Amino acid sequence: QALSSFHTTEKSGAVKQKLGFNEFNNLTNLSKNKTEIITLVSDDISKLQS
Amino acid sequence: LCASYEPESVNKFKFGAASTLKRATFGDNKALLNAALHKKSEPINDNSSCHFFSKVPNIGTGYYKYFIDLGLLMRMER
Amino acid sequence: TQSIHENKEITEILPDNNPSPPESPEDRNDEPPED
Amino acid sequence: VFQLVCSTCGKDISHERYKLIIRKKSLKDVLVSVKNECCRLKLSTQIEPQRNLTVQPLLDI
Amino acid sequence: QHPREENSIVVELEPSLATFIKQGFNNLVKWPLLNIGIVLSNTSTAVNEEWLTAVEHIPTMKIFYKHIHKILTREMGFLVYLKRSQSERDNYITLYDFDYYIIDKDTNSVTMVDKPTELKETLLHVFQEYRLKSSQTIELIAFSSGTVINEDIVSKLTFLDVEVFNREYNNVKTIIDPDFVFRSPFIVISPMGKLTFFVEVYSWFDFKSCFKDIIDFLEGALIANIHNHMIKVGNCDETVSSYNPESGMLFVNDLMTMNIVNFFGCNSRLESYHRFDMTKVDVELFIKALSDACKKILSASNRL
Amino acid sequence: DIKIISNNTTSINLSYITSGKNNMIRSYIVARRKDQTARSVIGPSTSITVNEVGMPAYIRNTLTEKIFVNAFTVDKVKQLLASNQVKFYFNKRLNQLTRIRQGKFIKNKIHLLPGDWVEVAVQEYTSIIFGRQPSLHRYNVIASSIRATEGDTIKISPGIANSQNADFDGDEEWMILEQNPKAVIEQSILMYPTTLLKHDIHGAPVYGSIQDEIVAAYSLFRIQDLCLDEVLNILGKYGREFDPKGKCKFSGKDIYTYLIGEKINYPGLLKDGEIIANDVDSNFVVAMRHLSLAGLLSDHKSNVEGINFIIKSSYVFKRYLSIYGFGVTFKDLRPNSTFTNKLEAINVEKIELIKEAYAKYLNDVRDGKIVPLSKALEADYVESMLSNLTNLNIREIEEHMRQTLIDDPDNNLLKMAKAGYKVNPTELMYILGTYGQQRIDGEPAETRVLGRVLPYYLPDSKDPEGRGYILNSLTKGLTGSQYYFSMLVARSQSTDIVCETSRTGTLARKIIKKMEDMVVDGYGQVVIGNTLIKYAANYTKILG
Amino acid sequence: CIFHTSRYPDRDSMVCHRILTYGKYFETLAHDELENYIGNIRNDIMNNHKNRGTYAVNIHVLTTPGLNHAFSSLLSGKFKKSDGSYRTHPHYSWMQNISIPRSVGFYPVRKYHPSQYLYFCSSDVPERGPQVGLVSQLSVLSSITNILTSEYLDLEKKICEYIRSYYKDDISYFETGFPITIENALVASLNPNMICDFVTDFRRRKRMGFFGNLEVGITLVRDHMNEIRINIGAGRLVRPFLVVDNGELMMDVCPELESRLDDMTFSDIQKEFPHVIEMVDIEQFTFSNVCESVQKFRMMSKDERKQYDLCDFPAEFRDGYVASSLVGINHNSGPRAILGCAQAKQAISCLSSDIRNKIDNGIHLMYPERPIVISKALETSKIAANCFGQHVTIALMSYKGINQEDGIIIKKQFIQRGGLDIVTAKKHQVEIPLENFNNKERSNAYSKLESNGLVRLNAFLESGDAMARNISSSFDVSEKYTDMYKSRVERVQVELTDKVKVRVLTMKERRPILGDKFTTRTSQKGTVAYVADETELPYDENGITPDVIINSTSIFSRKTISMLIEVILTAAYSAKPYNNKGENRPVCFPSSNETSIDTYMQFAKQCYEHSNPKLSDEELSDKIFCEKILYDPETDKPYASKVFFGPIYYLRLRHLTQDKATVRCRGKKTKLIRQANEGRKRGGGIKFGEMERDCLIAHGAA
Amino acid sequence: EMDQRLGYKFLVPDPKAGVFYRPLHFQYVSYSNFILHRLHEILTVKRPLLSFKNNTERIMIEISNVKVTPPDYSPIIASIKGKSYDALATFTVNIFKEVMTKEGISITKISSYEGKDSHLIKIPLLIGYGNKNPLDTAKYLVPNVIGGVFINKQSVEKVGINLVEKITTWPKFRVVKPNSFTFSFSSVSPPNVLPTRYRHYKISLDISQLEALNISSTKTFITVNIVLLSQYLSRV
Ligand SMILES: [Mg+2]
Ligand SMILES: [Zn+2]
Repeated sequence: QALSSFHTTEKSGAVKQKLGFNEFNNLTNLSKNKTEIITLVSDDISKLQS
Repeated sequence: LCASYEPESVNKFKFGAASTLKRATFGDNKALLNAALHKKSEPINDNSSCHFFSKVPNIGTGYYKYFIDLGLLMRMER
Repeated sequence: TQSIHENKEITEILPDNNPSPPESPEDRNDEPPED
Repeated sequence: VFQLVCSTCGKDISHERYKLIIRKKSLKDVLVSVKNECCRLKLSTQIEPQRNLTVQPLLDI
Repeated sequence: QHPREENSIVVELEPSLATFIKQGFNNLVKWPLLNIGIVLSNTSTAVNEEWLTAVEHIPTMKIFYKHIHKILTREMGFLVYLKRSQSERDNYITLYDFDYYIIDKDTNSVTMVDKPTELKETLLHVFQEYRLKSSQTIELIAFSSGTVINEDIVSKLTFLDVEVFNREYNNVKTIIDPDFVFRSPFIVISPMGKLTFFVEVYSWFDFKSCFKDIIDFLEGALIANIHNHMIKVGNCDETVSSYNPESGMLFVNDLMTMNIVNFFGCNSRLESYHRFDMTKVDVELFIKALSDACKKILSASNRL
Repeated sequence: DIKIISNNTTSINLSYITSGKNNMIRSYIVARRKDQTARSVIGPSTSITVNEVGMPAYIRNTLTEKIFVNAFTVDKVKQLLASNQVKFYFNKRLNQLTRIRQGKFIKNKIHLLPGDWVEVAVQEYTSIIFGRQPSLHRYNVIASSIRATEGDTIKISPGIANSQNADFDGDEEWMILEQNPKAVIEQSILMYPTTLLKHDIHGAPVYGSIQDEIVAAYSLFRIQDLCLDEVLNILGKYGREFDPKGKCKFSGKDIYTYLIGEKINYPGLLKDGEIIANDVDSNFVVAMRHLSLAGLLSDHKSNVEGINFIIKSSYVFKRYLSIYGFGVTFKDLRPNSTFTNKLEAINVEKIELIKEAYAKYLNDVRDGKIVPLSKALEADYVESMLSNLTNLNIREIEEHMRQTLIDDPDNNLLKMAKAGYKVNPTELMYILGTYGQQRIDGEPAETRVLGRVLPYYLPDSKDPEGRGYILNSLTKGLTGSQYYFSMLVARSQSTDIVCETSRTGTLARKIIKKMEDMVVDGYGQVVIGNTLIKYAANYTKILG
Repeated sequence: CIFHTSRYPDRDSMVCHRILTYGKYFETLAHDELENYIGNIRNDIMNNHKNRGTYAVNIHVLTTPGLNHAFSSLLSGKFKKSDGSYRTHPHYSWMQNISIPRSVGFYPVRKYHPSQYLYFCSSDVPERGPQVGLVSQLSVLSSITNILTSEYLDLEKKICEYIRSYYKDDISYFETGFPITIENALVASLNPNMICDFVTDFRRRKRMGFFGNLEVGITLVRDHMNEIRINIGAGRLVRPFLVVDNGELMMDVCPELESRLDDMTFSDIQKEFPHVIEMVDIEQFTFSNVCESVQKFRMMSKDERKQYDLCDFPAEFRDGYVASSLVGINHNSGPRAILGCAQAKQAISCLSSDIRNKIDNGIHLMYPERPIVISKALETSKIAANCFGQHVTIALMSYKGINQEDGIIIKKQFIQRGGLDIVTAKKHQVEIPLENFNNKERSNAYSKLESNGLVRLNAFLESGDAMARNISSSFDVSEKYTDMYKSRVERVQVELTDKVKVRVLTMKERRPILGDKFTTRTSQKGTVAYVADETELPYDENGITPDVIINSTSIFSRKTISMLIEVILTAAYSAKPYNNKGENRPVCFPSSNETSIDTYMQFAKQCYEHSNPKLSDEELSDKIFCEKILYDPETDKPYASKVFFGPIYYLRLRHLTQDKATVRCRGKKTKLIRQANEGRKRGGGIKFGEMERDCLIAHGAA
Repeated sequence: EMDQRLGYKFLVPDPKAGVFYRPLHFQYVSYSNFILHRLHEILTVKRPLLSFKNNTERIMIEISNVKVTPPDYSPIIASIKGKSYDALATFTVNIFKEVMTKEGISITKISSYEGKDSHLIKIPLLIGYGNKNPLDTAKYLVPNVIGGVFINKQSVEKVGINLVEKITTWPKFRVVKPNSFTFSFSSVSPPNVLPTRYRHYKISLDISQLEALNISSTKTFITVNIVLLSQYLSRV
């Protein structure tokens, strides 16, 4: 997949987890002391708005 | 990765009881010296250890142990 | 093309071009410090 | 200006080659009697390379 | 008119018979190439290989046109000899500068043949500027594909220096390929039973006689081959064409069988089974058709 | 160890053995150079099946194979010695190797006791290990039967090309020959291609047809009015057992039914051994696909049947190609200049409309009529307009394809499109339509000096064409600046490819080393060392 | 730049760099060595005075300047911290003599910066290796400036005099003006209200030769940096541009030029028609407004025209000389262009006029042909007159499913007659102690040796032969020929001294065989997969069988459209290859075409109509599109549809099978570890890597 | 189509301006400028080496009589025989003490050397167009030869590329860290100043410390506030 340019980069306005080799390497390394992408889901939108 | 009680990276042999020759083949460059210092005694089961000493890996056909039964041959007479 | 069991399709990832096999190898203070 | 036949169909093109290179006739007049595409291209685009004389002797001590 | 003119001869026949004649011509009519080449002296601006490959494909049939039959049966051979140096005027090499010898191949006689004057207007090589001080010369000899080089033939080369020939031949002999090398004298096709010959007519000799000799040779060889054709009537071994009466099935795996059975109503390819009745095959009818076709070919050629 | 005090990494000392990537262990213990090896360029052959490999003469005359001396083979060895065919002799009781010459040795030096062996020229149908590099997965290294061939290239069947990622533009492959009896048995059974038919994880076959064969398949299933002779001409050497039950006209469906010599049902594809789908496409006859007929045959009986179907179907496909031919011409792509001119005019109008809309908005903002947008939002609006134009071109190409299929049903290019091989509306859009927006890192090129990219545009230019939107098609021909943007994309791709080639190997080696010692124990459990990883191997205790 | 970083010239920009040519290497080395020489002399004199008296200068220090070693090291490939300045010339092509001297390297940046456009070729760059994105190629219209010291001084003096004379009252602002610099030397500060005039009046004077040099660069930076920069130094890139003066294209207001252009040279145009062409360097270009083409200029309103300073030349002048070998590269994908540039240098050509004299490695084409579908650059550089291929007939079809995955079918009679035949030449060299050369003992390796201990002329060497007698004293220790094919001894040269030095030149002709590599000018490369006999090939109604068969699917899956066009044009040339005056007439199909396909079709139609005035519409269409009905040789029946069939210029690459073959049975070992040795020329083995080991463990074969 | 003709006109040879082969012309001149002119200027020096007393007792070294000559054989002879293709350069050196006297100048020779007959310097020679070198003004051109190569000691042909200079013409900007920037540039003497002198300056700015906006170098200049330096230099 890396050598045939299967994945194409995209621009986004919100935090996303990326695709491709780099993300897999990051996952395997398990480096500490970094920011993590916390997701919050609900059905009452006030709790998210705050 | 979560075989122990805590996650473990793929760059380090931290919780797994890897052999000294396994570490050396992985690329440690100092495992042998530490083993000498700590006086470690190890068995020979890994693929790396078996390759070092010219033994058959415990993989596939080599996963078993073979004998030869001489009972029938010794029951024949010329 | 047609679709029969599209929910179990398998995608092909094979580069069209690959690199050919490798062949046998065969003071005036006049530069910036570059800190 | 060296091969005596067409490399594609094997026809004989030596007479036209003489008519072109030595008598220096027009390419049109030369090709008047050649029909196959390969032969026309060969008679129009083939050259003898530029080369110097050979240094002699070939074995020198 | 021109020294050389391109012409076509066209005849209409049964598709299978036309294909049979075309493939027979392409298989049995072989003109030998001058591929046994030795360069004795080369102080020109071209390497040995260029001279040799250029000379291997000299169109010799327009010089030896009086000995077509024996050359085709391989009872006779030929050779060419060149020796040419730079000069002030006419600083180039034509096909008139060679010498052409016919080899009897029975008594190993080597006899010189006549040269047409038209050959003076052909081109092979153009020398560089003429310098009297330096040397610029070429000398070489070439034999046709079937010749065998032994002392018997070499003793007959009275126009050479034998020692130089021996040395140079011992130098080159290891790269000369051992098998027979030939060419097809003209082009023959048959798109849909329309048999066409693409040929070249030269000014200094009659083309009809040469065409007749080639056609007679071909007809004789084809008739003999047809007479010596046998189809195995056992089981199928997937190697040769055969017939199974138990199932009544013919396995076609060669060209002559294909052409004949198609002549008698089949539609076969070259590795295939077909339900064919072998009693419909009548060799004498096929031979009569072949003879009539050859007569028609000669009639067509006569009206050029 | 000089590095304790100094910082130079070139001096030789004891630690040099374990310096870095060039250890002694990882360059001479788990790897080495061998004696019975060869390497050469590869090529295709139609006389070789997936089980066999063709060997050049210059290799056959150098490599040698071992014959052991025992009660079964002693007389043959004596005969070989008599015929001057033995090249080496090994005396096991002295551990002594002798180079048996050709009339330049002794016959008495040979005594042929049991346990000795002799080495002769390699013989046909001997299994040899061979492969291609880089060896990314199991199928790059396999053991196949030797067949004599011509030339100086190693000949392979095109049926295994994908499993190795190989082609014939200059690739090379390597060969090794191990003749220990245990290794011989294991090569004959475990590494035989017929045993590797189904992929380990997803289970699809790893061998199949390629390129023009696909089209042939698609065409063969559609031919309608054939007499018996034409059917047999197609079938070739497999037509002996064909049964013309009572018919006089045959279809391609009849041929496919004959090839599938089984009465099996599978929802979708088959019913009573007959194809009930509308057409035959790449998913049917190509490797790694989810609808392969060889896969169904293997599931029904065994891998032998699958390999047989692959070989036979490839044979008949190539006979169809030999009989009917196949070729794409220029008149298939651009018969005349009507459609291209129409689409060109459409593009020329639409781009100008977009520019006028943008200019109107800019002029309104430049005066006190509306508050301007953010940079991101403005970019988004412009991008949306350009994407709408690109989709308009896509729809035009699709409609043209449909209409051409109606008017000219025998279009080779549309045959390739239908069969499922490399042709689709997007590629045709590039060739005949528009080239579209060029992006780096998901965004157009950045401005650099005067708020622009090239000096062909004014400072602070807002023109979209000046930031990488290409209007022309390949048939029309790109201009200089459009060409710049295209080459920007291409060269960035190549550089990224080189860097990723560097990194992926390191990660792959680390992963392989980590998981290498995880196996299935004697009770169908997955364990590593002395720890239990999983109770049931594949959740089923069945082969994956 | 602190506040607007993106608008300030980046460090990788070509705006802020200059380039070294051949002369500058030697100049710098001479400078350094002279300084070291004088320093050593000073140290020696100081030491002698310290120890002895009278200030005596030791000899042997003022006789070794040290330049010889510096120049030798330079030619070896060492120059400060760079190691690519010079190299041994690999004699692959005749065009390499142009390609290598015109390259520019950068220190280790791999992205395609916008400032390299129009001055370097866009497509000619390395595609793999460590040099990826670090070597660029000049365009055909680019160059690098030179200037002498005296000329430098005269030009600078003239510029200063002009500035100080014509603007006496308005060059002393210093607070709200534009500083004027000459080679970064501030010499004045101009009144802002007069900047534009100063530049315009300046440039006009530059074009008339008022300063004695037509390559002076003047840049007007105005974003907010507000500077006027004048450059005269050497090492700058310069191109000719068309001039736009006050919203007016000068080329269009010079009627006499069209009539007189035929008999004038470039400098004559500059001298007699100034203001039509201006020589502009890269920095000045980056800050100007340039119209992309004349046609686009003529479509603008006068108000729009008034904003532009220059107008550019057609696109075919933005390619290198290597890229000019290809055809219509702008009708294909870019990666194909990169590959085509990479392989065009590996095609075999008429390498040297001294084929029989020079003792060197090389490969030579035997019966060359001159291409006739070309660009002007290929004609002026002489790349076309030295040939790199031959015209062959091709058919685009599938042949029995054999020609797959880039394999090709080739005809046997075409190879026999000399088709794409080459000769490879190699150089061998040995040094022998005199006693061993004269030693008197016949080993089996000395079969080709004459009585004088030297190999015989015109003999063929084998894989175990020696070229000169070398006996160590009763043992033979001579080196051996180690190629799997034979070669003919063409030349032998010997030098007698304390030692004996022997050099030998050998040649071998190599007709195509299985595995040999060919390609077209659109990057369609393939190896030989089958050698078909003339009687096993499809033929047309004229009895012509193709010399090469290539699978058609790759043409449309890779989108190499130009290839098709090439064939059509070539066919047209064969129908009518001469002007209305009867002179040979090549067809211009430049890379970066810019001409319409319809015009090419019309030209081809006219050619055919001239050839055969009586053709039906269907026949004319078939000829124009190069379509024919082909027949099966086995059955003599047509195929289903028509095939693409025609002539094309075809190339042979230098990758040959027998140069890559290798095999080992038994041999030497490495002493320390006792394993097989390495080196194809030393009979080494193939390495069994640990990835193969992983694969074998994946099979379960312990 | 006039622009196409004008473009073509630049690619053809231009005998009036001495351009016989455009593609490599700029290289030929680049060498003809060095071997003929710049070498003489670099070598011909007259400089003090040591000084004593007070500018009245100093040793002087002078170099003069620079001559360069080409070989006596064609490059083909060099290739065949195995020789090398180099030009020979020779010069004379004088070392002498000078004492300043009210009567004028006092000269006392100490040493002098010459290389009239010696391989004092061997400079590789460029083959050039037509197998023709700048030193030899012959009148025969070998056709189909464009040159551009050198022949080294071992009779091996060499070829080289162009390289980008390390000294830029615009100052380099760099973000040392958040709100801390640097700006470095260089100064070099004009061509006609032998030996050439170099200086490398850096300006450092930091938002947190605006009183330390400082220009500096390494052991060649003081660390001073740039505004005050400009005040000193321009008196404003
Ligand atoms: Mg490849
Ligand atoms: Zn021809």
